[PDB]
This record gives sequence, C-alpha cells and structure tokens, in this order.
Amino acid sequence: NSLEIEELARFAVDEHNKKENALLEFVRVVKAKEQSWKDDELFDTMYYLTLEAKDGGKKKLYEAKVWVKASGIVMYQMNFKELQEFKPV
Amino acid sequence: NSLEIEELARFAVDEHNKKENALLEFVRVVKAKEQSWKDDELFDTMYYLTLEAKDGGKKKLYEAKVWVKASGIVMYQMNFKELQEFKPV
Amino acid sequence: MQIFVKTLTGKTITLEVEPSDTIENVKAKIQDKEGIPPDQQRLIFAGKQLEDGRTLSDYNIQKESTLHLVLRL
Amino acid sequence: MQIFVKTLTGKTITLEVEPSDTIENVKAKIQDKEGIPPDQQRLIFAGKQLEDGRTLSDYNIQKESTLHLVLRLRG
Repeated sequence: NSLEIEELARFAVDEHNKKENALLEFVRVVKAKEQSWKDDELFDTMYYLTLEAKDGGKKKLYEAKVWVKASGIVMYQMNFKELQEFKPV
Repeated sequence: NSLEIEELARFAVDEHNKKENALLEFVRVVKAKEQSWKDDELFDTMYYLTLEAKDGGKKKLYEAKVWVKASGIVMYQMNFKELQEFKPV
Repeated sequence: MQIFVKTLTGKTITLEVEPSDTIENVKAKIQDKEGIPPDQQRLIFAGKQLEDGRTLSDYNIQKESTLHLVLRL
Repeated sequence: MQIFVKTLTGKTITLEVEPSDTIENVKAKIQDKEGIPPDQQRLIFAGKQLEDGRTLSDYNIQKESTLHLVLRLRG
C-alpha cells in the first residue's frame, strides 16, 4: 500500500470511476498538499491532490481528497528528543 | 522514550539545566500544544509546553519547545485508504 | 470463524474466534499461542486500533480478515 | 566496536564493527547473523533513517550505541 503522490492520485481516479461508473483516464499530477493528524498511537494523513484526467478524450482538471488511516504508527523506542527553546513567561 | 507531556517537560527542564549549568526544580506541567508531520518514511512531532519549576525555591512559569524525531514510523501494510471528495476544477 | 493476525516481522498466526468475541478475548487467545500478555498487545484493523470493550462484530471483522499486531516493550 | 541492533519484537542483536564501517557493511553483518537481506533492512538512529553509503562515524554512532531495525516486507 504505497504512499507516493502519483499512486494516490491514480487510486482516486480508480475509486471515482468505480463509484460513479465513469471512465476517466489519468494523465498527470499537478500539485499536492498533505496534512497529518495524530490519533492516539496512530498517525493519519489527508492528501489534497490536483490532477489531470480525460473525460471524453478531453483533458480536464480535478481536485481530490484522500484520507489515509494509520499512515504511521507510534514506536516509543526509536523516538529522539531535542530541545529547541526554553524561556520564562 | 515516553511521549507523555509530563515526561517531556521534565526532559526540557533536565536538558536546560545541563545545557546552561543551572538547576531548576521541576514541579508540574500546565498545558501543551502538539502538531505532527510526515518526514520521508518517519513522523515528527513538535511540542510547545508550559510548566512550573523552582529557581531559588520560588515557583516560576516556563515555556519550552521540544522536537521529537521519529515519534512515529510509516508502515505501509497497515494504512487504509479512502476517497473523500472528487470534483472538477 | 477463523481470522489472521500478522506480526511486523511477517509471521502469521491463525486464530479461532466467533463474532461475539471481544477484543480482550482475542488478545487472550494470542497470549496462549505466543506468550505475550494482553496489556502489551496492540491490534490494528482497517486503520484503527481496536478497543478492549468492543467485539469483533462491532468492527465488522469477518472470516479471513487480517489483523495487525504490535508489541509494547 | 560493539553495537546493539533491536528488532520490533524486542530481540536484541550484538554486533562487531568499527567506525570506518559503512551502513551497507552493518546490514551485511546483520544478514550473516540473522539471515535477512539488506534491501529489506531499515536502520534507525537518533530518529533518522541511515543511508547505506555513509559510515558510523558520520552518524556519531559509538560503543554500546543502539540501532533500531525495521523490516521491508512485500506482504
């Protein structure tokens, strides 16, 4: 289950084609944004993708949101702590 | 290697003492701010902590910034993908 | 019903359960096969960490489902 | 030098190395003791993933340092 931006965009197209019985053709990834959230001992990531696809042989632009649950997991033994700032208030 | 806010504040105080040859005495943690992000195949978390310590036997409030590297790790077999939104533009 | 539990080193253990079974009971079965105490056990399904109170059926776990096991050291 | 490699199952491996050694060389040592191919090996020190080309002294890895090992599985 890869996390590369192009694979995520293709997942979006394949999932969209299946849900709405359409047949768009993936062309390119234009831009991507990622925001992450920590839930308990797991990590979640949201991907915001701008992509190129062909609807009727006509190239169009689409925006997709992909939610990845357990994109990461907490392992306490490997974490490394570093102090950046220490000041009185 | 705990990620509990109280343990993190003690780390900040203990590290500050070693770094600046001082000896502040940890009392308690008041509040914390946390945000996480994915770096390569790892996750990092940044902590902003407000705590109480004793300087001369007098309690004071301090603000600390702690950077935890590899607070999480990417494991591909466990991630779960879901498409949330697909729209033209 | 039979379900699969997979370790981070890729080893797979087979379990016998029923949908009514709780997560605490599944951890107990894992403890008997692998000698790991349930308190030190972490179970992941569908991108979520399973809670002790709920049952297998609550998470919509079915035959030939695969769960992921993580240890607390 | 003697360093420690720890698996996610809590197993600890003892190794013999010295600072001139590369990460690729450490992975080779791990394979000889534990039969795991280097491509499937991920090594963690000080919260970062170690690159094969560099040496232990580059990462300031020292006597009794502990490395963390994570496996890459196709499954």
